[PDB]
Amino acid sequence: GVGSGKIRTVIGAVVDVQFEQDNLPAILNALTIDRGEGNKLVLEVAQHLGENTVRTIAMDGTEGLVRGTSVADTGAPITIPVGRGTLGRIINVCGEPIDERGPIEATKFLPIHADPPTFAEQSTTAEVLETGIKVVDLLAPYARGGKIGLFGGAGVGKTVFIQELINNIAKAHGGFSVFCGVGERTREGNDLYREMKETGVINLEGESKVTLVFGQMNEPPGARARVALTGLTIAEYFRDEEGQDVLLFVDNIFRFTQAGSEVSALLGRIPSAVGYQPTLATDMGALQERITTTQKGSVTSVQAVYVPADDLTDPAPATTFAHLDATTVLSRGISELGIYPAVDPLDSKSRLLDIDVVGQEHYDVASNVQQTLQAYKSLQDIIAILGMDELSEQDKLTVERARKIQRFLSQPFTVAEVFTGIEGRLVSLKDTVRSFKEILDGKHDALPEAAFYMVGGIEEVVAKAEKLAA
Amino acid sequence: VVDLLAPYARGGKIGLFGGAGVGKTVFIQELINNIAKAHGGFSVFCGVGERTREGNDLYREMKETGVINLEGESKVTLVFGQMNEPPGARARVALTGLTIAEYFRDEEGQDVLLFVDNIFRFTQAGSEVSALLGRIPSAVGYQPTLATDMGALQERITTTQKGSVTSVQA
Amino acid sequence: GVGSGKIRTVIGAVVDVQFEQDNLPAILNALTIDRGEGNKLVLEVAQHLGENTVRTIAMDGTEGLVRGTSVADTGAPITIPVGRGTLGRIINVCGEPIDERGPIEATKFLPIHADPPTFAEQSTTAEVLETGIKVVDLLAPYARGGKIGLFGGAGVGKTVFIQELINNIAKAHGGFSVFCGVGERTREGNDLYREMKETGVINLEGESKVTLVFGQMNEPPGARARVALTGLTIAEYFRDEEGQDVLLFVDNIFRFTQAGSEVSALLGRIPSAVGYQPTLATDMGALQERITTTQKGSVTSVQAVYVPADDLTDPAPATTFAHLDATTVLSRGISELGIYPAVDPLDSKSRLLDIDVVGQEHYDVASNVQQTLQAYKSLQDIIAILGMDELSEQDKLTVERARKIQRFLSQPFTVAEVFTGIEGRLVSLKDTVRSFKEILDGKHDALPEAAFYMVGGIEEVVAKAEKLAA
Amino acid sequence: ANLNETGRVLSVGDGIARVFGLNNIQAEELVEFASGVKGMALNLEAGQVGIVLFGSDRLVKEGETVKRSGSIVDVPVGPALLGRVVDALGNPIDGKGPIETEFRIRAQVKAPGILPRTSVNEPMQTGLKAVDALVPIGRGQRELIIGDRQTGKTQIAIDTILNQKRWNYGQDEKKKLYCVYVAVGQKRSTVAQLVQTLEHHDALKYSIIVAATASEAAPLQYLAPFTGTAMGEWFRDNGKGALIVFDDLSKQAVAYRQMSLLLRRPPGREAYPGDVFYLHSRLLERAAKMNEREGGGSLTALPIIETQGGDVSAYIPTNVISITDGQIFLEAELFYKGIRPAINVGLSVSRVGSAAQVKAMKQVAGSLKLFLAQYREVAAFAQFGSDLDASTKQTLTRGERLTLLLKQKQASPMSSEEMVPLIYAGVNGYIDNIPVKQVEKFEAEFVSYLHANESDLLKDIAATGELSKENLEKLKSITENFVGS
Amino acid sequence: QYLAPFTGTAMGEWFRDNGKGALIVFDDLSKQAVAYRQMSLLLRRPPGREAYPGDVFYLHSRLLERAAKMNEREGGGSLTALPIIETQGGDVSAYIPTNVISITDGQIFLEAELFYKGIRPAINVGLSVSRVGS
Amino acid sequence: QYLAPFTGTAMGEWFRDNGKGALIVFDDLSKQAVAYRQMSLLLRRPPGREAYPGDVFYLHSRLLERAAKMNEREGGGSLTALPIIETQGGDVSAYIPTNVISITDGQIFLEAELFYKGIRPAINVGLSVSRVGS
Amino acid sequence: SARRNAMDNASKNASDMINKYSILYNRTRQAVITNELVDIITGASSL
Amino acid sequence: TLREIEMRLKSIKNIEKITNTMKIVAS
Ligand SMILES: Nc1ncnc2c1ncn2[C@@H]1O[C@H](COP(=O)(O)OP(=O)(O)OP(=O)(O)O)[C@@H](O)[C@H]1O
Ligand SMILES: Nc1ncnc2c1ncn2[C@@H]1O[C@H](COP(=O)(O)OP(=O)(O)O)[C@@H](O)[C@H]1O
Ligand SMILES: Nc1ncnc2c1ncn2[C@@H]1O[C@H](COP(=O)(O)OP(=O)(O)O)[C@@H](O)[C@H]1O
Ligand SMILES: [Mg+2]
Ligand SMILES: [Mg+2]
Ligand SMILES: [Mg+2]
Repeated sequence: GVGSGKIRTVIGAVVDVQFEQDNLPAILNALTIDRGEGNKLVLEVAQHLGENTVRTIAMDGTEGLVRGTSVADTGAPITIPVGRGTLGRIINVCGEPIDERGPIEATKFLPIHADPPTFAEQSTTAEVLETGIKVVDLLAPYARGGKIGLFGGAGVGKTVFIQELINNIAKAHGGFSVFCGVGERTREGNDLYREMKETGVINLEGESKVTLVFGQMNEPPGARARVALTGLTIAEYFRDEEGQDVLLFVDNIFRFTQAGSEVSALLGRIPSAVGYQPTLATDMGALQERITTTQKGSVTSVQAVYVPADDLTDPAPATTFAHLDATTVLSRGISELGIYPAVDPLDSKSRLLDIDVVGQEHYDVASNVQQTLQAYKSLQDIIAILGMDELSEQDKLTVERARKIQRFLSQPFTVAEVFTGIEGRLVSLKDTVRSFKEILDGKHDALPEAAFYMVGGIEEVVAKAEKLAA
Repeated sequence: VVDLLAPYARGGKIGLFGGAGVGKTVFIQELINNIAKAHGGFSVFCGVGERTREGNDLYREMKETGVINLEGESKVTLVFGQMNEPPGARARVALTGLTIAEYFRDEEGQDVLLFVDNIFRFTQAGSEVSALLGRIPSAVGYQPTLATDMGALQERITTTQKGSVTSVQA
Repeated sequence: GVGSGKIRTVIGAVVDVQFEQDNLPAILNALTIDRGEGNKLVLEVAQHLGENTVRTIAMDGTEGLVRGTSVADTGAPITIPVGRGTLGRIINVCGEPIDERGPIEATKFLPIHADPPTFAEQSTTAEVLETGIKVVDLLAPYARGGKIGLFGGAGVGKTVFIQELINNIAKAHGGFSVFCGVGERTREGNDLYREMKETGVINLEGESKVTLVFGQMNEPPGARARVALTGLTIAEYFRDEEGQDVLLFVDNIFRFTQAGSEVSALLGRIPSAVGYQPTLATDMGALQERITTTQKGSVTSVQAVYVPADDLTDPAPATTFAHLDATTVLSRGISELGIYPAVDPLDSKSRLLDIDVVGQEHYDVASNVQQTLQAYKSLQDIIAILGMDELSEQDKLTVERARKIQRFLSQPFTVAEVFTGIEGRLVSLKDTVRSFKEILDGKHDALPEAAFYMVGGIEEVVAKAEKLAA
Repeated sequence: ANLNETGRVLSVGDGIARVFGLNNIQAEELVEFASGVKGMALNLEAGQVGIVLFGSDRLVKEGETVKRSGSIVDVPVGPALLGRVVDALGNPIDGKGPIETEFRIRAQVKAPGILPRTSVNEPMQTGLKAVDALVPIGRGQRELIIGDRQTGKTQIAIDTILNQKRWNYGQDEKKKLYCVYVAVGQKRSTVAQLVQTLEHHDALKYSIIVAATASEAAPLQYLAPFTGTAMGEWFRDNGKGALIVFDDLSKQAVAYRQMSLLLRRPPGREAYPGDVFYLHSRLLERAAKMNEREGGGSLTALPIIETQGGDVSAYIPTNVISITDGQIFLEAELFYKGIRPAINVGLSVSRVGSAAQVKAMKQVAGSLKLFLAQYREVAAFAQFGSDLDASTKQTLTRGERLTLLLKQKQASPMSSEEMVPLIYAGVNGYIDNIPVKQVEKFEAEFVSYLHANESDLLKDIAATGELSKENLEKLKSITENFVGS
Repeated sequence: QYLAPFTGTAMGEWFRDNGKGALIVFDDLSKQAVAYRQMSLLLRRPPGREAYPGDVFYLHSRLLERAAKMNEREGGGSLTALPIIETQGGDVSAYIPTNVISITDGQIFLEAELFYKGIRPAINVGLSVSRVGS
Repeated sequence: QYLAPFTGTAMGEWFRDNGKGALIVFDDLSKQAVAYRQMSLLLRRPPGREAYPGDVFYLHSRLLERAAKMNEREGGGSLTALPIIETQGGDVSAYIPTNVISITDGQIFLEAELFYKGIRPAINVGLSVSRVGS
Repeated sequence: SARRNAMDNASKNASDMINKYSILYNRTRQAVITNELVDIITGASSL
Repeated sequence: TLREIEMRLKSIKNIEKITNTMKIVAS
């Protein structure tokens, strides 16, 4: 029943609206407070306090609100324009364009809240995605149509890692893509939006390929908590109605959980551990289960996850581990050495590390690399106290190999041309399999350990060895 | 070893350490038989929030060692409050078994033994009851009534001119 | 306005008084409850609770109050007598002399609450104040007309440090001084009061120089949280109306902040971090900002600041460092080694350690001493485990010098004749500087570490080395 | 009688004033009591209004009539505020006459969107050689200054303000930069001394100081960064370049904790309110470089976060580090080692500064930072890994000279033409012969003589700023002539 | 999620009563405690350590005690429970671990240090014990 | 337990007012602050360090301050106090000890390290000190 | 015969460092449990 | 701090592993 309701109280980002009897809007609805121009205020029904009073969460700033103003009920959740006309547009959580390039062409509309697919319609996909990074497509290969997570704290190389995966996959992948930004820097969206206009993914002359739905960190916590549900609706429309394999890069998914904690306090909830909300796993589960591959279409998602203060025991990233098919933990200690990407070669795991998916060859190659790096990490004390002279003849060679491996794990990304000046290098998947065996066997146990820094492939390590020797 | 290095206090408190699988249940069954024949007093064993399997295995291990015979008369009484019982029960079971030991002390005039296992789950059960009553939890989420609830059990364990109650608490 | 109200409720040190309409006393006013014969019971309005009722804080014990007793409004804050007649007297928090030598005669009467000096009359005097202490006049030189703080846990010697500056500076300083005892031992004022009448600062048969205000640990929170505003009001009259340089010794200023936490629970405040009150930076700022050198006169304050459980991250000391021009941190581990004063040379800082104040000659030595003492305590792990013999040839010589400097920093104070027996020692500023140049260089590197213990300059080191050589 | 534009006070306590009435009041609307004390209405409750005080609660009684202002909290902006010391509200406190106002901008302004932004390329030379070479800052970038107590956080920000004096003499607008210093929680004497220090170098007449001392009410300390940002946002929207230093945000969150906990707003982690991250998120995001169609101006924000014992894992800093475009960590342990400023290069990093760094320095600083990236590893172990190996000992006599060369005295910004010769003598390792005691004095007059020797070698950088291959042949001719001194 | 271990036990309890054998694996109880804690803090029930309610121990106690070896008088069946606890950095001193460990009849600790070493499954032999494993 | 030190002080305070000499031994104030914290947390008063209320220092402050030597005008009697504080692992940097140490006129430390060694009483001479004992 | 004297004292000085860093860990854990629960009790009993 | 205590423990507790296994090796 579309009608009118009046404001009873406005506290921060939480506004309660008083309605008349038998006109009460349902929960998770959209309420509009009319400001004369566009981009008017929207409210999200959260609770039914009783006495025909509803407690909502603001989707924008609450300054200027006056108690008593009329509030319209759309009788439906925040419905966004979905379809192939959303490609190459910059849209907010409300479903409105902010690139001032005109209205959004679409026909069918879908709400942002929807029940996740049932257990009977789940699809089991064990398919490897060829990324182009050596350490990625070896130890922890990514799963196409799955959920990939990037971890580590602030300054370990999470956003740059995403801008690298866009350059490699968004053109090799045939289906469309949706890049939703949850509570991140605005300039990083602009620095990424320009690359979209030059990569060929986004063009103003021809119809683009990717959709950009950004909810920056300057927007109130009511917008950051539901903006991930907006970009997800666009991906599901390409999965259910278009039947295409879709890429869903999320950055950052931690802000979705954080924004739920900034509102839960004002909504009168007893704070859980580390000041988090009681609805921790459920609110995350109500978003991570919708991002899955069904039998109609497939949705691949690379979700960067911020780790507060490099603490993996924090409740926010620890709950994300159970939802992901492949994890890529970025350690800060690896970044301090100058090794990029700072992918932890032992903590980064994958579900596709099986002989039934890639074979016995790949599984055995990655097994000896970790055992080598674990044996090398087991001798960290001796090398720093007893030197290199006081070691057995067997683990000495492994130490000489592990130093070459972990320096060969570093790869100059295509986006890392401004950080190192080194031109970006891209390798295939099976080229890395034979490249590491020639390092594990001893075929290339004569090349220096400094010739593996910032090189792609084994045939390029020798090319640098001839120049440095002269 | 006991009566030389760490002698037990008549009407006092003795802390029993060591994990399970080292011979703790046999040590208790020995004190039941000894004191009942060395001084002539009965023993009381109260199970404060322990497993039901351990209660069944100990009850069956007491009927084969001789301390309890159903065709005759036993030496020790058993008061078990398992883990499947709410925190209200597990916080009063120690007060239940102690009362029986005070009867043999004041009315019968004997030196009684009170075995508590475990005494830490007598405190933990009190902290769960305290959380249900809503009283503000003290340090490390314990009860504000921590020295009193513990004192409400130990102060009743002492020596009188009529009898005495010795307590061996794991 | 002068009316009369009645007491409604009494909780702890907080008493609520109910008035009629239009007769409500303003905030920070003074109320009076008449015991009659013992004395008078003073209250201070803290907040308006509504319903013609105010909430006050009792300046004395609330024991014996009965609901229904009438309270009169003085229409003014706690007015105290100020002027030349306060010199050589002992006053409580209310303004009444507790030295039972007769009433204090004065003409002007100022309230204890007053607005702090504005930005217009702020002074920028960066002048050095010679103290005679080697650790002070070298590493963290005090700023005359500035603010000095003494940190450290219980028992390190914050109170002992003060009475040295009272015996050393206050006599050479011709201006007046004020010592307001805030929440400390009563005997420490009694054993000090006799020392002021034998030194010459206080003479009951003549004219004195210092004023004494005391609110000790036997005083309720209302008196322990307002006694610092009484002794400071007197110092501002000597500064802004007589234009004299005034010394303000505070001990202990932590009790002012602490007592506010004992009543904040009863004033209906949500407890802040570590059980403190939200109004922590403001209530402290409304007292530490009144202690500043204005265009009229100059006020030099040396405040002892207690540190709860050796925790400098505690909310009480952490907000105090910002109000201090020079800090002299005392450490507990230093006092366990026998080094007095326990001035931590790596945490005591000052705004006068610049080349624009003391020059390059003093700054080079101070920057060289702190670098040597840092190199010794940064390798403390290797020394404590592998031993001193497992070091390099230079890092074993630096340790030798640092152990000499660390003990040469120790200095026998004038009041330290009762705890050590060694005569009092006062070392000049320039005499201390060159004494470290003859320790950092190859000079006097043959003398042991016991030759620098309880010594005042090298001129007394050789005097001990003369006994050592024989 | 009328309670739509006015209202009577129900209760006032500790800066919190609950007023009955004000039926038509906006959220965050400035109000005026009958005693001259201002205030804004944060939480509009049902039947009462929660108003914080911009002053003292001494002059307000129960039943005091409260007039409205009918406007959200706005602050005066414009070029007529350059060289004035003001409070958080905008009222002058330096006493040098009233404030002439061009226009007014709200204190709570949403940060500009994606499209009006552009990638940052304009440099912002702080004057510090350890900053501009290792952690360059672009115009519109967010570079955090995080450190422990009294490690040089404030002095680094001053060196950036004092350095921008050589560009306010000319006429080029693309190089102009107006500074803003927002004192939050400090004492009256410190800020007043800071003003004279900026007036001692003619750095005041182009900088605006927003003073929110410790004695003032917590709403004033809370609003001072936002109002200071809006006063610097005027330059951004008009094509000019601006710079603002938040000193600091670690004490602003303490003031925001008071307004929340005294308005009975539910606390969160570490007694801080839930939206303590949104307090800083919408603040730093308002600093960016905009399109030429939107003016082409840029506002750069330098936030300061004081840690506790180097704890970078505390609540407040972890939020700020996650917002800024990098941080400059100042470790108190490296301050006594001699390294001043005590910049722990192993943790401080810039992101979009590499393309904003000067081309004349990027030609010599791109590799320079990675020499210390190796040096911190080898220099930390020369007696622990006790193996006297002269194989890779060359890095030890190389880094110890350049890390000692990165020293810089307080309030001494070195120009771009004054830093490029020193770096080239460090990356090549041609000053390893001079001891560690004369290198600090070698630099003292290695810059001064180059002016008298070749004053035409600095006028080119003053116009071009780029050193080509021709000067590389000249730098080699300049190097060998002064190696014997 | 809070009712699943109980309804799963009762469905596996039918085999125990009829003299048959049954096995049940709770995967996992560490994510069940956060579910009960979520509904308890919203039901205005006073929290305890780590926001977990007071009856958080009574939750896992009456759940695992239902697994036992029955006498031949009641069929002679047996229900075996295999609970799973996801710790945080090997923290065996946290609340939920302390609850379950103090109830179960031994534990099999899995340390990730031996998993990267190659030994899979990474079974910490040194401290993983079984009580009635004799 | 909270009132016993105050009344015992008042019982020994009669000798102090009548020009006599009295001595009182608090054994111990460490367990008194536990009883005071009990009635404090049951009175809904907010906790602080180690869950103790903010006025836990004012509890002992006004207690020990009643023990001193009075002037010659009021007889000259004196009351000496011997408070006792139990630590945990030799933690002198704890809350309650730092409060009592900041009240008492010195302390006599007793480290258990020298106690089992044989040195009894194990008086840590390097940490025990009297102030007005000159 | 002198390496042991530098490796035996390196074992009794390490054990004297483990104890002081094992008590401190129990102190810090005891401080985390309280200062986090107090932060919850404050937020929960705020209503 | 808390984060580094257990990290600093694992170093010192495993340094004990080295020194104690170099007293008998020298024998
Ligand atoms: N680059 C530098 N070279 C030499 N001295 C410096 C340098 N930076 C700072 N100092 C000195 O260090 C002292 C402390 O610096 P500063 O005042 O910046 O501390 P801070 O970081 O602001 O910390 P706080 O705000 O707590 O005082 C100053 O007195 C200053 O003289
Ligand atoms: N592939 C890479 N090569 C070189 N440097 C990198 C790389 N990835 C990240 N960095 C460095 O890490 C810093 C921060 O990385 P960023 O992607 O912002 O991490 P996050 O987004 O997780 O905070 C940047 O300043 C950059 O210099
Ligand atoms: N500068 C000093 N020289 C010698 N002994 C000192 C010094 N400072 C403190 N002490 C010793 O410390 C003890 C108590 O110090 P005190 O100043 O009372 O601590 P607090 O500052 O906590 O009051 C005294 O007994 C005294 O012997
Ligand atoms: Mg990022
Ligand atoms: Mg003292
Ligand atoms: Mg500063």
